Amino acid sequence: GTVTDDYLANNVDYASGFKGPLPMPPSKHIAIVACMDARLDVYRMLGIKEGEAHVIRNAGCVVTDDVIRSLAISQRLLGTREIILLHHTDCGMLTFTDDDFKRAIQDETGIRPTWSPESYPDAVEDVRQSLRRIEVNPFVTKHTSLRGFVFDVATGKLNEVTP
Amino acid sequence: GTVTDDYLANNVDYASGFKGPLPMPPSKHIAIVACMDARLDVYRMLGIKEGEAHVIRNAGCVVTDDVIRSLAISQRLLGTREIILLHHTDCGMLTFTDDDFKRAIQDETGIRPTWSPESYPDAVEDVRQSLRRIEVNPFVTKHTSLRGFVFDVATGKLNEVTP
Ligand SMILES: [Cl-]
Ligand SMILES: [Mg+2]
Ligand SMILES: [Mg+2]
Ligand SMILES: [Zn+2]
Ligand SMILES: [Zn+2]
Repeated sequence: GTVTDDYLANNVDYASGFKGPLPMPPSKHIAIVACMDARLDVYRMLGIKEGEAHVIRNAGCVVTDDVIRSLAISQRLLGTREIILLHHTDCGMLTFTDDDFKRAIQDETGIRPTWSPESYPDAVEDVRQSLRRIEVNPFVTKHTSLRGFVFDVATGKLNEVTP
Repeated sequence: GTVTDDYLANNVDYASGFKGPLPMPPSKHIAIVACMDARLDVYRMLGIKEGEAHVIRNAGCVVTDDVIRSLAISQRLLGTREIILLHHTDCGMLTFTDDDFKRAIQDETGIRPTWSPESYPDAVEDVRQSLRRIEVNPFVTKHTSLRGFVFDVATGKLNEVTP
């Protein structure tokens, strides 16, 4: 028995009380960019219901090109117009540097990844940096609201960052 | 006000009942790669609790280099050893093609994106292609289980896909 097996069993119960289908476009025309961190239940954190919001998550809530791609699709094809960025306290990206992470992988595998690990030293600062990445990008321009926050993993509160 | 405003007010209530902080490493040592699709509440779909699992989401649940990066970090730094891949029915990626998407963006903005939109015609087949991407990648090699599923947006049920 794996965790996957357990989660599939959970899904049978989820399915038993499921109502659907809902429409594809987010009913609230909003996209959340968040971290993959195990301590972030994005839906409960923001009181989101099914069908309302796109949720995009990766290591460190980094505005990579994959995030730009997902946001471009979200706005242009599926009509979203708000963006929430969520970093958080005690994030894994503050605990290593890119050069160290790459060197370690190179030692084990013989090669260095071409991608940047995208670590950063300070979360508040990187929210500003991430907001700027979105502002400067010519493909994510349909939003009427772009706001960035740091989630406190000890209190559950969101604290806004000024760009 | 905006939806962001409403969602922030929702967080006040969330924060009132919060219990933390929890440890950084996923307590169930698992990573989920899923779609940003608004109809997918991944936590509830799999009966996930706070602190258990990394959840990564983009447009179309595509295994891009950002997903590879996030899995590499998840495994190497934070000890996850299982992967669940999660496509779904009525996916937005089935509704367009890459070339036409980029053509539209270029007509409107004067610029063509560097990134591939990464659309695909067949969700089940792309699960297989996604599993294959992970299996051949030299930077994500630690998992003891890698499984892919198609979430039915009409029933809430997961259907496993086999290579
Ligand atoms: Cl989520
Ligand atoms: Mg912009
Ligand atoms: Mg591999
Ligand atoms: Zn994090
Ligand atoms: Zn989708």
